Amino acid sequence: KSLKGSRTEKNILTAFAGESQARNRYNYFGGQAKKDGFVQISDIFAETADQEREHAKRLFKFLEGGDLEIVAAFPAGIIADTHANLIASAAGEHHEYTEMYPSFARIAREEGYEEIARVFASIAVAEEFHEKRFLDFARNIKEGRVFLREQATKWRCRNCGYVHEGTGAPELCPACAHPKAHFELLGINW
Ligand SMILES: [Fe+3]
Ligand SMILES: [Fe+3]
Ligand SMILES: [Zn+2]
Repeated sequence: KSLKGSRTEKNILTAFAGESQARNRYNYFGGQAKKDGFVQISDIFAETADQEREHAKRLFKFLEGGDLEIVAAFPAGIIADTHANLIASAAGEHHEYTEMYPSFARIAREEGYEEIARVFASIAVAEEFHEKRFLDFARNIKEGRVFLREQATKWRCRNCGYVHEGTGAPELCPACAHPKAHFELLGINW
């Protein structure tokens, strides 16, 4: 049925507004991460931003036109050091998957919008993993484990693919001469 005049219609626009702002914030944090010398984290912020663009797109497509007023609170700033930005981002994701989306989903089910409710719930799953990544990286920075580990492992240069074996990433990639910032733990998800 039509969304016109329902609380769900307003919730969809509210989520869209928030997701849109999240996309921008994450891209800015991505740029800051690059400046702070964390390439993997920078690319993670950028990817998360792109995924927020997609959450927003799915939501936007449910709407049926017209201007709708909304009342909501949003983060008024700010861009800080990468550790701080990761913490703030995780907090945002936390609110979204623990409070906002579940509430919106329940109301959607209440008003008889099962498909939309399912989408809200599904997006919440994505946000929980978004938070996990942000919290994990924040922890790595705080513990000084971004580029150094207890036991020898494999590190990959994101710039050229060089693989380094050792307890930590090298100061300079021997293959492309780019700085340590480009290294990440070698991952194999296939
Ligand atoms: Fe997210
Ligand atoms: Fe390299
Ligand atoms: Zn999202």
